[PDB]
Parts: sequence; structure tokens; C-alpha cells
Amino acid sequence: VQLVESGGGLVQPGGSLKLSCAASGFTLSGSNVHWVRQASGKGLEWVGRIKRNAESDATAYAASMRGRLTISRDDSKNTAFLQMNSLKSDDTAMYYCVIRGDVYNRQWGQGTLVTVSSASTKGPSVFPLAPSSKSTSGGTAALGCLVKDYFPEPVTVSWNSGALTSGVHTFPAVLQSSGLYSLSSVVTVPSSSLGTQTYICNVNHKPSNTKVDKRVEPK
Amino acid sequence: DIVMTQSPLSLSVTPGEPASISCRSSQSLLRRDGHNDLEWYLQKPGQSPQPLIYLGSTRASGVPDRFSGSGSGTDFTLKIIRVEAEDAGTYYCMQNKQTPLTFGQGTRLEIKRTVAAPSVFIFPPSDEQLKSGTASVVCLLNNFYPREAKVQWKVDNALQSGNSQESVTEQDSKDSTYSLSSTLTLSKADYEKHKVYACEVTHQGLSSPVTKSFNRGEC
Repeated sequence: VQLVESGGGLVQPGGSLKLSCAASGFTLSGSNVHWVRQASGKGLEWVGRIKRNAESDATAYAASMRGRLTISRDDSKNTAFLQMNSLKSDDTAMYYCVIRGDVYNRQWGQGTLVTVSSASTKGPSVFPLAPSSKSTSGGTAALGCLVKDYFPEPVTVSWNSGALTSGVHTFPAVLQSSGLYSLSSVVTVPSSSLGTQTYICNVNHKPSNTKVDKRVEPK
Repeated sequence: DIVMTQSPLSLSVTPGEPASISCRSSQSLLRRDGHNDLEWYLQKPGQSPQPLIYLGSTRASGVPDRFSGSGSGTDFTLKIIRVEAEDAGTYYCMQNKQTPLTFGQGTRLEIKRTVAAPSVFIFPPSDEQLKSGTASVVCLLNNFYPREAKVQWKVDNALQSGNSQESVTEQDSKDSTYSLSSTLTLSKADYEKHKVYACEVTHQGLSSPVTKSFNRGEC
């Protein structure tokens, strides 16, 4: 059982996007599929739903999303879709697919981010935050990666291809005065490991197809 | 539409102690079968919402005994009999009586823990960023509690006002701490014109403010 969400991304104001919610391990025609959105640092807002086959594939939509939504199902793809037209900046949010049925009951997908902006995509610059005496307090060292000047969100940062998780802090991105986001991802590690243990940060900005494996070295 | 009113909007509970969240419905959520069309979700930092309680009082699969849903018709309570570090997140009540499905504002649960002074680390601009034409100075404040912290930037004793941005991580699900990153932005020309970059940190856990600094070109 898995829910695969896609179709989100950057779109200009007045444009269109079609979100996909692909089900694995269970049949969608037997479930009710809901869409819920969340703007960054906000609450939850139901967008609409499509009922199961036994419930006449009946669709309902949020008043705020008036005549701009089309929820459907491709029972051959085992996929639900949310077509959104004439988008505005107020539609910028993470869109979740929620299952109401026997399997994955009241459970949510990982979501897909929709950004309604006039700004263009920009891949980030990845700079190392090198460990040194100024980043070593006691028997602990800190190091990181500065993921700078990108648009839109999101960026994913892992350390040593997921093998380094303990002590990791990937900071929420800040929008700079330039209209470009910037984040830091840091790790505190033992200072005794600095010369022998390798620390690579794995940055991926899917909107711009930028994937960088950056080695952070001391000194 | 059915208005959902959550109370309180935030609360701070020390692990092992109980937590209670009220939900008020603008319409009757009571069903013929004696249950209520009322659910509770929790959104942990960086995750999608997850089901806790459905039908007013039924625990979702995998949800332990310590969580209970109660109340009837219009007035509902989510109880956490003994709070754990992992419970840090935002709790939401939702009605599923009719469409639109509506949610409460969200209740932010903070895990109260012992005051922890931050570990402070400073990162000069990387040679590679300087090569690209820009300069970012990074101040890391690691694993502190409570979240209230002040970072003061000085460049050769000149207080910087308006040229830094901070980013705070959500409460850690394990050790209940926060981490902060302050970034000082300067042009390469200004960076090369000064020697001393100082980050001054104020926090409850520090008896006096802590300064972490570096001199450009070493000293």
C-alpha cells in the first residue's frame, strides 16, 4: 500500500495544473478520494472529493474553488486527478490526497506543492559550511551546506545518502529580498571523526533538475 | 458551512503529564448509531496529517490507549493521558457529517522540557561563494529550549540591522529542542573591507550572552 502524488509545481497566475494521486496495493473505485490543501504555516482546507463507484462517482467542491475544479478517476490507471484552472497566488499550497475507505483509511499522501507565481525557476548554488575551530565547541564539530538562491520550493537535503541522520537540522527556507529562497542544512558530529569520516550533502531541487553531491571538508 | 472551534490554540505540556484539546461544532455532529461525525488528526513537523480518532471516540489503527476522543453532538475533547516527546505537533479536529469537510484552526502542542542553552557555531563565507561574487555568514544555535533566543550581529563592532534572516526548526520529536540559523548577507566588497564578524547570542540557559566570532584572513 502506497499513495504516489505528482502533477504539482510552478505555474503562472491564471494557469492550470493537474494533480495525480496514484494508488498501489488497493482499488480506488471502492474508496472516496478527497483533496485537502495547506498553505505554508497554515491550517487545513478541504478542496473536494470523488465518491466510490457504489456512490455514483459523485463529486463535491469547496466554495473558495468555485467552478475551477474537476476531480476525476482513471480506474484503468488506478489514479485520481484534480484539474485546477484559472489559478491565483492564493492557491499556492501543499495539496494532499486523502483516502476514505477500507484500505489507507483517513490516511494522507505525502502531498505535492503547487506554486502560483510569475517568477521563473532557478536552481540553487550549493556551498559548503566547512568545519573549523570556530565551528568546534568541546568535542563536537558542526558542518553543513548552504543551499542558496533557488525558486520555487522544495529542496531536499540528505547527508551521506541517508546514512547520516543523527544530529541533522535542515532549516526551513527563507525567502530573500531577491524573491529567491535560501536554506542551510547542518550536522553536529564528533570532532575526532573530522579527518577520517567523509561528509557529503545530497541536495536535490527537482523543479530545476539540480542534483548535487557536495563534499564538506575541514580547515 | 459547519464551523469548528478549537481551544486552546497552543499549549505546553511536560512529558508524563496530561493534555486536553476542546473542539466545538457549529452544527450537531451526532449520528443515528450513537457515534459522531468528528475526527482528530495530528501533523508532526515535516509530515502529512495522520488519523488519531474517528467517529468521535474510535482510535485509528496503531494509535495507543493514551489518546482518547470524547464528547457528543457539538462539544468534543481530545485527551492525551500521558504526553511523550513524539506527540509534538499540531492537532486538528474535523467534521465529516457533510461537505465541505471543515477543520478547526489547529492546536500547537509544545513539549515542555528542561532549559537547554544552545551550542553556538559560526561559519565564514566559503571561498567558493566568495569566488561566485557573494558573501553569507552563518550563525548556528543548536539544540536549545525555550524557543526564545536573540542573535545580534556585529561587523568590526558595528551592529547589523536589517541584513540577516533567521530560520528556526520545529520542536524536535526526540529531545524537545529547537535549532536556529541566522544568516548575515553582505556584498563581497563589504565582506573584504572588514575583519571581525561576531554573532552574539542571548538565551535563558546562558547566564551572560555568548559571542562567537572570526577574523577574516584568520586575524
